[PDB]
Amino acid sequence: STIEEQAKTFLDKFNHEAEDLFYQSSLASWNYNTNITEENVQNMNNAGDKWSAFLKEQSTLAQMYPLQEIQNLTVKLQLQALQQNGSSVLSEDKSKRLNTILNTMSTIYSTGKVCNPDNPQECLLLEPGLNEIMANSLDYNERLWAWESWRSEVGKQLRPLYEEYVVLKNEMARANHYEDYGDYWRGDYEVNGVDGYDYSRGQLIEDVEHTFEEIKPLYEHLHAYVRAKLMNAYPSYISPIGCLPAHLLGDMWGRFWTNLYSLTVPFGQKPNIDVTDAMVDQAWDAQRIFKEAEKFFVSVGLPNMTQGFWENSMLTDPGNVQKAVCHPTAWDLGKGDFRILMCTKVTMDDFLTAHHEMGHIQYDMAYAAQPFLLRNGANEGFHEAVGEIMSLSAATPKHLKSIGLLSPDFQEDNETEINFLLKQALTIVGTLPFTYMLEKWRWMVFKGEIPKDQWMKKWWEMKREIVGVVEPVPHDETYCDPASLFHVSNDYSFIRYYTRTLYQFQFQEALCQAAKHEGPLHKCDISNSTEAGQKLFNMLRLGKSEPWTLALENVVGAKNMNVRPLLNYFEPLFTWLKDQNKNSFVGWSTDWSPYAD
Amino acid sequence: CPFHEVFNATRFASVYAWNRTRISNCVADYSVLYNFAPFFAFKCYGVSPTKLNDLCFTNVYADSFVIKGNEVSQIAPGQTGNIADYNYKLPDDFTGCVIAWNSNKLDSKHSGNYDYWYRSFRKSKLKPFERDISTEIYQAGNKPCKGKGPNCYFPLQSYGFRPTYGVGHQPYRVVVLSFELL
Repeated sequence: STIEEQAKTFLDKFNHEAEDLFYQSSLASWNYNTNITEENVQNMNNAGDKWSAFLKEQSTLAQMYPLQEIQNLTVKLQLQALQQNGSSVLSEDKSKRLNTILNTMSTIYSTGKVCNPDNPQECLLLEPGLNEIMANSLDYNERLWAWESWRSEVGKQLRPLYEEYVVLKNEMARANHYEDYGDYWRGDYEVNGVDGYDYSRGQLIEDVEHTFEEIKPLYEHLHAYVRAKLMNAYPSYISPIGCLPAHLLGDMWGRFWTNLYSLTVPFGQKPNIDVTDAMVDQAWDAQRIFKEAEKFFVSVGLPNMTQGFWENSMLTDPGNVQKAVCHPTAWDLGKGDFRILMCTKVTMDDFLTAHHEMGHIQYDMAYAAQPFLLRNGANEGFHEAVGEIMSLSAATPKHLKSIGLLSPDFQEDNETEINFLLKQALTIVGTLPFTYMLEKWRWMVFKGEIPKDQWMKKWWEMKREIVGVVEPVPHDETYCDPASLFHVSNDYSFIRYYTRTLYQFQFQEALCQAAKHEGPLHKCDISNSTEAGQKLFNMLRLGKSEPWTLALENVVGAKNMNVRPLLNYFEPLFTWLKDQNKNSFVGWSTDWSPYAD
Repeated sequence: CPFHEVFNATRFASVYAWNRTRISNCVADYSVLYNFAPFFAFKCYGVSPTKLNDLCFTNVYADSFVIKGNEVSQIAPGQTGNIADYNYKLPDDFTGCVIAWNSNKLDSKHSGNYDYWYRSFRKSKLKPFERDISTEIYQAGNKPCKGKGPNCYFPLQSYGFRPTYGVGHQPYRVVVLSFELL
């Protein structure tokens, strides 16, 4: 006869067809993202629709092979990825109903106008202006406006769409033998079937609470310092014992506090590291800022970049004629073709982001040997974590001294060493409470834990207790403040950022141990340490073939995600924020409210 | 003594239906192969690359086909795969050479070179120097069939060569040679 595991032969047939069709879909997606034309976008949509139909039919075929009779630790994972059968088990005008709901939420988020009472015709979307307003205005009025009015003319109309989205995704997940759509999202972290490595779906919730608990003080001290440095830019608008107004956090939602850097500077007279003014006297072109990134990756052992990467990736900017999406994107087209779509203007940020995208591409080359369905990060937050650890290793002032950007006489005073580390802690920390709170709210809402007539309540309760951010005006249930964020009104799991932060700092700590680093973690670059090359590549070679806990053990050494490397990263500046807040009341009171005055 | 040609044969056979051409007694001046192209792989197992000219044999075959770069190594004594298990098996006592060179343009198209086929599925592994031109549907399962759609599958599989692919994915022309003595 024939073993039920014959799915092997089925997966061998699927993989060749998947590799060829995905390459066509990605190549069509590539030449559009660099060369937008009507014919290019039509080709991209045609290839994507063909690829999606191919996945649908292969999932229907893979329905025939039960995972119960499969035991190979890799064939079962590919069969699971195929016959996951998500959004196709849902009824015809249900997944489609949601489909239109998803499209409507996407278009309301992308195309949504907000404008002042005085000039009702000068209206701006959160992308143009509104964004800037939150990053530049640094006002309390101009910032309280464009915040409430973003939640009112956009969040209120996103509310019914999200209320139907939650329920429709609920039956979509329950028909997939889940309990809610939060469980469907956590199913990427499911690991069962592996002796020892048995990460369940609810264990993700368990460990995010048990890591946010250790994240609390670092945050509470950072939040207290930011509050103390926001009572001299908004002197009569923030209580020294209360939370932070949500419109004073550098952006629309308070996700990242990186735009509060100018206000909250440890030492404003000491300039931060920025080699943009240094690598224009070296006349670096677009290629070289990548040529010395590849060097970095061949410093640690990661192989060279393929000849089909310099001759096929648009690293010299769109070119002022064709239209080209400029998001720094590493692209794994298919059969051995790795490119980066990145519009590189000479700038330190572009240098670090080039290192980021090359880390992404190196990871793609590493797990290219795996079967197609196992060609991805072992979970949500490994690929991005690799990218950011490459960025961190590139951004260290010691790395920019073998490279002739900084003169061979520089020495960051603890001053800029706290300046840079707080600049990083406004991005890293400040989004961990935001990410954890938002995804925890979504997780409860999906299981209905949060009654609809209480959604906003719980939202703005959590913001007061978890993030320590008070709403500037009371939001009744007509609002959908979470949906005002991109990842909420676009069906994107958001815990990937929290897990990715934990993973990236574990990766950095482990690679610095492998590199025999001696000083602080933030001063550590992995460069020239081939032993830290064959310590992450042992995980990079593993895609979804092995459980993400096993991959973490391979690279870090711990079975489950840990926050201690993140805290060890910020132990300096943790001592400094403990010293600075000796007078400031560390923490916040959830009772405080701007309107409560 | 055909070597100025067997190698530069357009439309090389595909690997499942590899083309064998016999080399009779002639001038035997195949030392000129070193001056054709920068071969990706030139592996002489039973004979030495420096001993090609002086050593003499009786009969020679020029087995030619096209594979990927991740599959050139599979053309070796042993070294299991799909190119060795089901398409082109080399005997463990192989005495000839292995000559593979890239042809990512000579044999690639931007829309797809769905012309070079390799057999991914087969009942038994190929014996050394065996050809399996037969293209009857594979069972890949146990309910005997009549057409594809169930576990039954088409034995052959295209390559999908792009004018652009990873080196190990790029097309590679391999005019292997077969020495034998009577």
